[PDB]
Amino acid sequence: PKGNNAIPHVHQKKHWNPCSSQKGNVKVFLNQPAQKHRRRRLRLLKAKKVFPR
Amino acid sequence: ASIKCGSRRKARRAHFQAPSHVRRVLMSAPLSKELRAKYNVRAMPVRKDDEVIVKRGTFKGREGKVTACYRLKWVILIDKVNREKANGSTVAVGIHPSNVEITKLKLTHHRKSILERKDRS
Amino acid sequence: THYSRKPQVSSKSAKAKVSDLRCHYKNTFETANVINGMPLRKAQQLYRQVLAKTRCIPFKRYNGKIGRTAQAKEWGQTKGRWPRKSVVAMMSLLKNAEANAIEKGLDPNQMVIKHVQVDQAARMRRRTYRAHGRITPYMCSPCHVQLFMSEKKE
Amino acid sequence: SGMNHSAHSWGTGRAVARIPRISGGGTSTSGAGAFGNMCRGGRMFAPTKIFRRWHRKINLHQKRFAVVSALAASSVPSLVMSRGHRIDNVPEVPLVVEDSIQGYEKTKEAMAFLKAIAAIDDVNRVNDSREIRAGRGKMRNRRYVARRGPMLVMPNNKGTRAFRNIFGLDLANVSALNLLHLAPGGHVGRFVIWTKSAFEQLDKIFGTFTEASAVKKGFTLPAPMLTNTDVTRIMQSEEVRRVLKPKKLQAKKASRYQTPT
RNA sequence: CGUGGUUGGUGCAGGAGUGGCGAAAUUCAAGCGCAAAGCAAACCCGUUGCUGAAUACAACCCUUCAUGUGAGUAUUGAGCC
RNA sequence: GUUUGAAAAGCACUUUGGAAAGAGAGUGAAAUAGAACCUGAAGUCGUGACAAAGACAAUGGAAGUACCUCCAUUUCAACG
RNA sequence: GAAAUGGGGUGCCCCCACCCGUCUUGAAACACGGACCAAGGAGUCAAACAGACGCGCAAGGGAGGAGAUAUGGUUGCCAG
RNA sequence: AGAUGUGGCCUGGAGGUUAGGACGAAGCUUAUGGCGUGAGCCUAAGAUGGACCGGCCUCUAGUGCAGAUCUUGGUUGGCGUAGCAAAGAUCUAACGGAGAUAUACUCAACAUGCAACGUUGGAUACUGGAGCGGGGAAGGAUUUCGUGCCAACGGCACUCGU
RNA sequence: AACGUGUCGCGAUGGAUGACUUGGCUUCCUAUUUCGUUGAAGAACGCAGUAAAGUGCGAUAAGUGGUAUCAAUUGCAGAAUCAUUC
Ligand SMILES: NC[C@@H]1O[C@H](O[C@H]2[C@@H](O)[C@H](O[C@@H]3[C@@H](O)[C@H](N)C[C@H](N)[C@H]3O[C@H]3O[C@H](CO)[C@@H](O)[C@H](O)[C@H]3N)O[C@@H]2CO)[C@H](N)[C@@H](O)[C@@H]1O
Ligand SMILES: [Mg+2]
Ligand SMILES: [Mg+2]
Ligand SMILES: [Mg+2]
Ligand SMILES: [Mg+2]
Ligand SMILES: [Mg+2]
Ligand SMILES: [Mg+2]
Ligand SMILES: [Mg+2]
Ligand SMILES: [Mg+2]
Repeated sequence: PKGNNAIPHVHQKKHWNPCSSQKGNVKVFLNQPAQKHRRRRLRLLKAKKVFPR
Repeated sequence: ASIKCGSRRKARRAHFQAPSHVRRVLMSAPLSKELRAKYNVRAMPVRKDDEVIVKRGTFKGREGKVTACYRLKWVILIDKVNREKANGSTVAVGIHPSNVEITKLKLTHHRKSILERKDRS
Repeated sequence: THYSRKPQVSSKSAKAKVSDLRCHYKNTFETANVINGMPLRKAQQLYRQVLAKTRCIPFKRYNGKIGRTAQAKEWGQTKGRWPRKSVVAMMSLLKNAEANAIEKGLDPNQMVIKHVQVDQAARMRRRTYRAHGRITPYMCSPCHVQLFMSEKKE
Repeated sequence: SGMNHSAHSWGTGRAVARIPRISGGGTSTSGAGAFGNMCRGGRMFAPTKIFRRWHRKINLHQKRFAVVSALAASSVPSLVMSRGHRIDNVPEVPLVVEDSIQGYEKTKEAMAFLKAIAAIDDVNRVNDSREIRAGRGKMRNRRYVARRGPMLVMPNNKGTRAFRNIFGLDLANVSALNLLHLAPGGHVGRFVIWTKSAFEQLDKIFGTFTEASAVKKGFTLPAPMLTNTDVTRIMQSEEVRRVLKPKKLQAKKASRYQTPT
């Protein structure tokens, strides 16, 4: 029985998750701390490359 | 060799799927303390025709000369360490080179070049 | 690893055993259970008489709509048969058990057959072809027989 | 996985259940059921996804008030002792040593420090408990388990080299204190060794009640809900026992002889 | 007057990358079924003290003659890195 | 999964059988670890020893009894 | 070297007792599913709101993305 | 039907703590009792096993089976049962073969070794030249041939064999 | 009686469970990281003293050359030297 719930509008009808038939359309941030580290490692490798400007 | 790492499944793969130049370093024996103290080297890869004494197993306290380093079976073959089959014919029994220390080295001028390389002095 | 029972005096008892006989289990069951109290020579006499069809093997457990015969009144039955392939494979085993008595030093004329046990071996797979395109099994069902026999004299 | 077959249901009219079954013939898997949580070689119920919630986010003040609470309980010697640590010979809790140990360069000299500050009874608790882990996890790069011994808090990142090799002693930096190590297991009261100048900058890091911290902007220590946490001394004080009800003479008890009823 | 190693040709020097190579200390001392085990109840006494309920077990019971403990990465005691 | 075992030491030899095998010996700590050989379940089956039992299909509940019990607990003397 | 209370095992007596699961007003059903066993086998994860309760701060609350340096470290711990 | 509570039980893993194990861990076994209302837990004995693992507090999930004409493996009653009935048919002696002519006495033989195999000879039949004749295509691809050989196959048999 | 039934001890059939795991799956990173008419990917047939499949290689065919390593390979055979290169 539906009650006093908000009218949902959840917008997930366009084959977004990878199931056995769908490649998916999905973007996950599991490499967020490793690209965080990569950009800093590559800014310290670049600050050496330009030195002393 | 650097077989031991963080991953057991990868470490235990690089041990049992090791080439025979890796299996030579892995199949090493300690030196006797009158011989460790001379060359200042603690352990040594086992060759054929160098003399050893066995330290673990039922054959502990047995001397003899290494007649085969059977690297595919991970074992060593001493002539004096053997038993007989049902026929009465004798067969050499394998020992791992952990259970064994070297009492005389078989020296060539490629083996005398490993001792100068592992010399701790 | 196979004998269910051991003899009382093992120095007066000869063993025999079949690995996988490839007779029928349900016929070597009754061929062999009938000699479980007999002497060696009275058990051998029975088998030469089942071959001559003068005495029969009583089928008491795996009988199930076999024909009833006039010779099963010896055993208090009504139905029995003459399974000649299970008979002559039990004669090869009684001859093994008495050869194993002679090399122990025993008289085979004094051996009472203690302990007959027949058990089912692993079955063997073939195939029969039924109607309408069906294929359905055609198994073999062989057996394991074991016996010792203990000497009872004087 | 479990779905890479071309299986279809045989429908109805054969005496077989209505599930998808492997197409083809000539093999032992042909005709076998597929595509369900109960078929073998089929797919699991609700197959797991990488977009599960793995990481959690905790409020910044509520992470600070949990690091402070586990750090307050290391000063209590009753809670450090009821958590496993063998602090029976330790001089004081909170133990504080000088900064000469941040220049040791041999592990044999760091081991004589723990023998002298009597924190070697908790390193020798961790060495004994080294065993092989029970279960599946030792196939999964988790072979050995030990206990958590003493934490050693340094003022900064240096001077660790004599202490890195001791099995059992944990190192820490006071500018970055982890709650995973100050209360491991969820249980407060880690034994901590606290060098001199890591202990003299612990008011700049966390502040006081009336004075904020320099490191953590705007963070004063949270106010105590009770000024005096000893609520049984209130229950037994002479000005609370003054206003209590007088304990009246109660009724005489029963007997082995029953009652008339 | 300077400059260009991204003008072409000739040369040469360091580095990185790559590949080989490269460390410490017990097979320490107890012997075998049974103490190669324990107790001394936070710590400390203790680098010390006294301690054997397997005079074991081996299948209905007792007796007679037999068999039976693989390898110490365990235990305990010293010493190390 | 080939994972027998620490190591093939993978059962020499004897005599029954045409052989498969069997009965002994032997190796090994273990062979009821003997070769797709660690563990060896349930279901099902054989065998030895027993308990019985009419036809109420069986199972089941309650309450006693008869016989059994490599089970537990308690008691052995001016004491339970 | 046994006695005594139990527990367990197998029968027996008198008594009581319809086959389980399911849909259904109603199943012991002449209503479906059901020979045995092992091993698998079905309310999960994410997203948006809501309410209950736990916790922090409160006219304020809290990020997120990203920087920064302990770490310009480390096989690893440390994707914290 | 349904809701809820449970310092309520159980399983895999993770963080902590506290302990077990070659003087025998997990697993398995049960006329092994104990105790819990119960889910269950624990002890004992294995004449079982042979190296790992328990308890408590938290965290986590591919976490509890009796049935879905449930999935996969195995087993079972039916059951030594239905059957192995078209295409006429085999008999004999000698050889071969382990396949016999196989017997505890005081027994002459029958009444206590039956059945079944191959080869050559002989007898008897059959196919009946739109052939169980002799060659080819398609299809097959060593089934051809000699020699050994009988585990499994040739739904009976085999000493024979595609 | 015989069949049958039940209970225990021992055997069989069966291949679960536990322990083990050179495998999968998932995530993250590092590059002078991206094939072919100079014949690629794929397909076929061969190659060992012994060799079916697989692996490796191509009539130089389970490999030739060079560097590093420093005494094997091994199921059984075969093999100058038993080792600063050769
Ligand atoms: N006999 C009754 C049945 O026993 C069965 O279990 C029995 C067996 O599984 C079990 O096995 C015995 C064991 O007791 C005994 N102590 C040692 C023996 N190795 C085991 O026997 C086992 O091994 C032998 C060969 O080794 C096999 O032939 C046999 O099939 C197998 N059960 O003994 C159990 C009885 O104590 C069932 N669990 C049960 O359904 C039923 O009660
Ligand atoms: Mg698909
Ligand atoms: Mg799958
Ligand atoms: Mg390190
Ligand atoms: Mg209703
Ligand atoms: Mg599930
Ligand atoms: Mg007929
Ligand atoms: Mg005619
Ligand atoms: Mg046939």
